[PDB]
This record gives sequence, C-alpha cells and structure tokens, in this order.
Amino acid sequence: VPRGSHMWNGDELQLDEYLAFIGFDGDRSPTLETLRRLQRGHVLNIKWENLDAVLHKHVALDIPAVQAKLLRSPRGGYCYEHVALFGAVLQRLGFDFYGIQGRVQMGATTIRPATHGMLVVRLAAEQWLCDVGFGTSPLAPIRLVDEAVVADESWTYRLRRGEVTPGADGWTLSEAAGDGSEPGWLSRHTFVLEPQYPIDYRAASYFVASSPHSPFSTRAFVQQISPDHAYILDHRELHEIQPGVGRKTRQLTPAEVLATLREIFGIELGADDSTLLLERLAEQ
Repeated sequence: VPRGSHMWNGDELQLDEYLAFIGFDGDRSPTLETLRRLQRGHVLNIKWENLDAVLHKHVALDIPAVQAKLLRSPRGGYCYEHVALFGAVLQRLGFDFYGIQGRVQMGATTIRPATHGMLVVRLAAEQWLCDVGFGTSPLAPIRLVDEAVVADESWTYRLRRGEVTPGADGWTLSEAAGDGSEPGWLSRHTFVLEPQYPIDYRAASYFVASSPHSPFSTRAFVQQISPDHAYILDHRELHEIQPGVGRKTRQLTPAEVLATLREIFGIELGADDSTLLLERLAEQ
C-alpha cells in the first residue's frame, strides 16, 4: 500500500505534551468548542519571537525541531512555526482544514507580499479563520463572513470581504484603532482562501528570515497577548498595551532586554546566543 503525503506531519507531533502545554483538557472531538479551546490555549501559551532569524537568518519549520523549541525550551516562534504546530494538531484531532497566506499591511495601501501564514477550518456549513501565529493574535477562531465586528475579550476586530488587491476576492482583518481607544479601524492583513501548504511556508519563511526587505530578518520582535493586555518588544523598545486605553513605550539597555525577555516573556537564550543578541542590540 503506497505511503501517504503526511502533509502537516500530524504523526510526528507529541499530542499529549502539546495539549498539556497549552492547558487543553476534555473532549478532543473535531468540533468548534474544541477549536475554540485549542486556539485560546495556543495563543496564550506558545511564545512569539523571531530571535532565530535575527541571530542566524534561518528558522527550522520541521515538527520535531519546532515542538522541541516551543514546548521544551524557554523559547517562542514566529507565524510559520506556530502554523506548523497548529496545523499538526488540527491534523491529529481530525479537523477538515487548509492553510492560507496573508499580506501584513498594518494600515499601508502599498501591497505587501503574502508572508503571514494562517489556517482555515471547515465545520458544517461554515468556515473559521484560525490566525494563531500573529503575536497579538485573535484569542478565538473567527467566523468567515463577508463583514463583521468581532469582540475578542478586550480586543476588537473587523472582518470585511472585498477586492483587497486588484482582481482578487479576499478579506481584510482590521484591529480597533488606537489599541481600541478610538473609533475606526487599522488594517492588519488581507488574505485570500487559495490553499497553501508547508512547502509554501518554507519558501515564504526563507524570505522572511533572511531577506533585507523583511523587517523580521534583522531586528528583534517579541510579542505576548492576554485577554486584557499585551506586550511587544520592538528591537530595544518595550511597548506595554492596555486594550481600550492605549500604550506606553520605554527603551531598554542591552542587559534590560535579556532581563525583560526572561521576566516578561519567559524567553532565555543559550550562553552564546545571549552574547550574540547583546551584539545585535548594541549595534550602530
């Protein structure tokens, strides 16, 4: 009997270990209530950072390397590491799903490349967007509809279908303006439902991890989201966000960055990577 493709490498995942890490318990049946608990736990516990790209211009996307780094060391990953792991979980639990790519705009009108991986789940007559690896990610799957305002704890999102790019049919996911303190919306990304696979993510990750035209290749970007709070380290600038109110920012010294990475984000590098990171931080 010919061997299957094993597309998302579900079988290589340490299923019980992953679920314990994300604080998942109970019914594992491939349903919406399970998906809701999976996404909330993943977004809250899997750490988000790009330090492998900043230090080595390379990120391993294979399931054994990803689950060992994300679940067994004080480390995080960026979108493609998160989607590899979540994709593997969705596959093991028997969900009907597919991968997609989004263009991260953050308000810009100039079209950006499609370098943000996400997953879409099919449940009965509906489709659910699982944007699990954005850093300040939605804490719950989002019902794919042509237009909606969605509350996600203290965060607010807007989903709107349209001609996102010329001749395309897609959606824009927006975040409430001024970290939720103002009326209006800030576009986050645009996406189309064209199916994408782990091979596309490897080709996209190669550009994201090493290209000088990729912002995540040279400078530290670390993120964490909670129901009523968020933190973003933008190189040496620490952003502390209070959804519905706004944010404050403070510059950290190279030593304070290592301290903040451990105390706030639970991230600690090896002796040599710590030394190399301080060099990237003290640069220019």
